[PDB]
Amino acid sequence: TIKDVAKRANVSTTTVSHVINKTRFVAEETRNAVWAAIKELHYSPSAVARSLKVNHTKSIGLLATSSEAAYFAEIIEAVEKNCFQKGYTLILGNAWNNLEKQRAYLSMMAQKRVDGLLVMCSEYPEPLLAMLEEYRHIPMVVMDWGEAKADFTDAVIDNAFEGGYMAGRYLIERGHREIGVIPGPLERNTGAGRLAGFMKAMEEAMIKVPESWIVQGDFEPESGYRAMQQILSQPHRPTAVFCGGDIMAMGALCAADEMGLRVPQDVSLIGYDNVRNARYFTPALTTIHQPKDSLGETAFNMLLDRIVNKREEPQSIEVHPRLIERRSVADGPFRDYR
Amino acid sequence: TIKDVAKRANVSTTTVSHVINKTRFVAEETRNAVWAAIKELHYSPSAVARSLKVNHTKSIGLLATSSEAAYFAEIIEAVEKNCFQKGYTLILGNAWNNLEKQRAYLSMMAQKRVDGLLVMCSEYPEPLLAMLEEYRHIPMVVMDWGEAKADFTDAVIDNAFEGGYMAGRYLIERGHREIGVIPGPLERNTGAGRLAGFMKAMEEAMIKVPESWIVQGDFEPESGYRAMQQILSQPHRPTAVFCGGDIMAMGALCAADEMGLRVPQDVSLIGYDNVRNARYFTPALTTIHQPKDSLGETAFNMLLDRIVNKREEPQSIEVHPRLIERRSVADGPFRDYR
DNA sequence: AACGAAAATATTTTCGT
DNA sequence: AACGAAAATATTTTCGT
Ligand code: HPA
Ligand code: HPA
Repeated sequence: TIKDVAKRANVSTTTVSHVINKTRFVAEETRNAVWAAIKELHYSPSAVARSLKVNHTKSIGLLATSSEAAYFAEIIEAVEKNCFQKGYTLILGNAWNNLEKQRAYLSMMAQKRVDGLLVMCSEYPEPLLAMLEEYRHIPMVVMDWGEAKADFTDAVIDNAFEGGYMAGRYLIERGHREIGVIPGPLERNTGAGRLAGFMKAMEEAMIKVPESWIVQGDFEPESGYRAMQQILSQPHRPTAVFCGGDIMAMGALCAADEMGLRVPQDVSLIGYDNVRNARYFTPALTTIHQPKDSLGETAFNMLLDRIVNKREEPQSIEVHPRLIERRSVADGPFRDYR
Repeated sequence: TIKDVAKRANVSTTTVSHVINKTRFVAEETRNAVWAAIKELHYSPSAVARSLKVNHTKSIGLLATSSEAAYFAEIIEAVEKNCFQKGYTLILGNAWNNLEKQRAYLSMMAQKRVDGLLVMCSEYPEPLLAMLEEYRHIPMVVMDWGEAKADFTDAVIDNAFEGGYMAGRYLIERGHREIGVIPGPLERNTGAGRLAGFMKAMEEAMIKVPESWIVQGDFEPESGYRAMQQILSQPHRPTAVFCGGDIMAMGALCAADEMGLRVPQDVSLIGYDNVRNARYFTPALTTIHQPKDSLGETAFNMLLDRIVNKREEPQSIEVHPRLIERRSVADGPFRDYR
């Protein structure tokens, strides 16, 4: 069809291309004629044909876990922006932590020739780290690891440990000592890593967390609902609680309220993520903020680099969580004593 | 590179293709040899080259508004599923209700030759309905209209009017008569249309809604926060409130609580959407449920049809909202009197 | 019976003059 | 000075025998 435009403008295709891409000088009239034909015929250059020759689709892929979760959704939407303001088109794929699903997507992606790969899989078993190496060619960056798990990728690091620690400290400094904790999957950095940062602070404070007080969650509100229930559904209960993620916390709040508890008069609760609608939780949620836009942009920007400037060496950039004081934490029994 | 595989297997490319696509019979050994070469070379067929010839990218596009909003996020994630379980790859693009942005995406999409187009733009000014016609060729379906706004598309209809009406009725039947309402943008079906369904029920009940009691929102929690504030920040206040969407409602709840109000002992609140985490709102949110998966799948399924079975005529399928009774609405002053 | 030669798909870019 | 001819990119598919 570039033919059809060309013969209607009475010029070569080679010319038609040139005016379209401003790849070289074309006479005014000539350039106008082409436009005219271009308009009449109603022409839309084939991006596929072109990519075939230029060798790049100007389109990147997202091998994600899930897209509904607040945490996720925000990151992605940020990524989309960056892609768009820089020409890239975005292919989104959710693996659901399912190997086959991830193997399939990884393939469709390579075949559809994505220019780069944005990886957010949550849990990375060896089998997965393997598949990834098989694609060490297509440039990529994992955005959800605690450290550099490999050498064939660029990685961005959230410092979820120094966050957990920050969370613990606050509680401590608020006068708390009987603290419980509902963490997210341990096979996750955002789970196991935040937890540990937490426990460190606990140890330096000589605080012990009774195991009847640590309840695993899956980051979904329902899980936090059941964890809170268990923690308070017992003889001795803590005076404060550290929740792995905001959306689980929102589920902790519910149960608390459902059992006549008052947060934070009865129980203080601190979460982690700082989701967009956190402030509108009842009460406004005190939590640890994860820079999600900066995560998105910073990842997209690493990929581009490697992409354009053909970099080959691994790169890892750190990002930092920070505390956000809202209205869900109350002073503790030992506050005055410090 | 299909060449490289072929000459290593000592067979034509034509053969290499055939075994790959099982497009025709190949001898066992021959088929195995090809596989072998295929494996050694580490070959990934070029989906672009192929699409060039077959004329279809086996990939559809989402011209969305935003992707973070709960309402949206859910629909999309549902769409992704359908795409994936049927071979399609998903290109997501958020227009942000920005014409240029929408014009740009619409183009990149046509150029990148999407096989079909899923449209969710929220507000459709004439200028936009126009651009859309310019692409009446590429098969598409709008999923967010109240009726069939045009003839060059398939449409799925939510019946947001019969929902608003349902919402009103409940309140009425609960013993309420002093009701306020924070609706979503009127330029939206989910805004203007739910509102009207509401007001109808109000009229048949001879209830008048004092204008100091109707406050527009933008579907974002913050807006609901300010609307509730205004409604209750006044002399005479209603005994119940109908909120256009759940996430705004969650913002209504906050303010209510912030002003010492008790939902629903003080104010009953009913929303619309039935988002995944609605039940974990404090209190568990009574709302009108919008079948979002069914929306996604049903749209994807219309598109496919038109796609494969080369249909040309418009099609419109209706979907139905339904009431979900939770714990945010209390009996009203006139309950006993009916 | 099982396979190949070559045309085709819609572009870009190299040398031309 | 301003433009074109033709090779190339990585596949599928038509007739062959
Ligand atoms: O895996 C996760 N899911 C949801 N929210 C989260 N916040 C941190 N990690 C996660
Ligand atoms: O446009 C919308 N945005 C967010 N939530 C919604 N629920 C219905 N319509 C909308």
